[PDB]
Amino acid sequence: TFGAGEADCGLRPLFEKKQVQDQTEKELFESYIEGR
Amino acid sequence: IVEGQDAEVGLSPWQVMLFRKSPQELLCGASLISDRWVLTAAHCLLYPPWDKNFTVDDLLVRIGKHSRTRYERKVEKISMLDKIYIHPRYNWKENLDRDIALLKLKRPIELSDYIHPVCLPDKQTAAKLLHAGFKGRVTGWGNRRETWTTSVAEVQPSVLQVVNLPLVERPVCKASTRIRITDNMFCAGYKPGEGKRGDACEGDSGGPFVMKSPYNNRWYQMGIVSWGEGCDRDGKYGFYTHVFRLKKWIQKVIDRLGS
Ligand SMILES: Cc1ccc(S(=O)(=O)N[C@@H](Cc2ccc(C(=N)N)cc2)C(=O)N2CCCCC2)cc1
Repeated sequence: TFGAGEADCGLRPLFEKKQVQDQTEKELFESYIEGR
Repeated sequence: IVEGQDAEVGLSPWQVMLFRKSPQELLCGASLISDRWVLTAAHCLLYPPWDKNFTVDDLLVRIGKHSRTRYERKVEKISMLDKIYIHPRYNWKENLDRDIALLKLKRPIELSDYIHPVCLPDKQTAAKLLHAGFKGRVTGWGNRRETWTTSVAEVQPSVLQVVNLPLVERPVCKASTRIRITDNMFCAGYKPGEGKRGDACEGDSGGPFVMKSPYNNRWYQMGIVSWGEGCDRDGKYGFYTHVFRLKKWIQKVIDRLGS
């Protein structure tokens, strides 16, 4: 466990590592540019 | 998950599942933050009013599922717990403040495509990313609607659910609930006009609320699904443990000491 990041952490194999966004991920990325 | 859609295989690879040794039920979500430790809501273990007090030899844990129901031999790993860590300042008899527990596993667990840790938030990630209107993600396997029960209910999924939910400003959180909200909690959910709905619910407690940084493309756990007055009631918000406000304690137990 560490703060900040395990190098490997929170980077999902089937998506992050595989150059692929999941299906409901741009909903989040949208909620940021509409926020600030 | 109220207003869930089925998960893609592999979407929350940190998602662990809590289970009673005998007879066999799902009790709470939880998350794998190391090969060694599972994070969850303290109420998964000690809620006195309801005879919840779980001994270490009463629970085992499941990592890497997709099905709620059928033992997926190829992918799934079953560990028993070596030790439990509920907080000494977990206030159950008032408002569940500091509803956070930890679970040390007896095996270290072996990561797969399908079994993998989330990141714990640091200062720059909490400060940046925890604002009102940024949505984060809730997963688990529990009810798609509120229930009492009969011989069972009806409203349990096949597959891990997702919903994505806005974090709600504090005034509107404070104001939603009769109940004393601390600086250790936050609420998520859609406000009344807002077109979309969705919530955690009985079965989803313990599970992770995660947020993905556009800085480094990774996930951080910011809440733990702590509580709610019902499952997705208009006017009412979903309550969550500010993991980071409690990063103090998380590392207390993991390093044994060290502030
Ligand atoms: C102080 C409090 C507030 C609400 C409830 S509850 O019975 O309405 N709702 C349940 C079930 C639940 C859990 C999570 C949620 C959620 N995060 N949306 C909603 C409902 C609850 O909060 N818990 C967790 C605590 C143990 C009892 C079960 C009970 C206690």
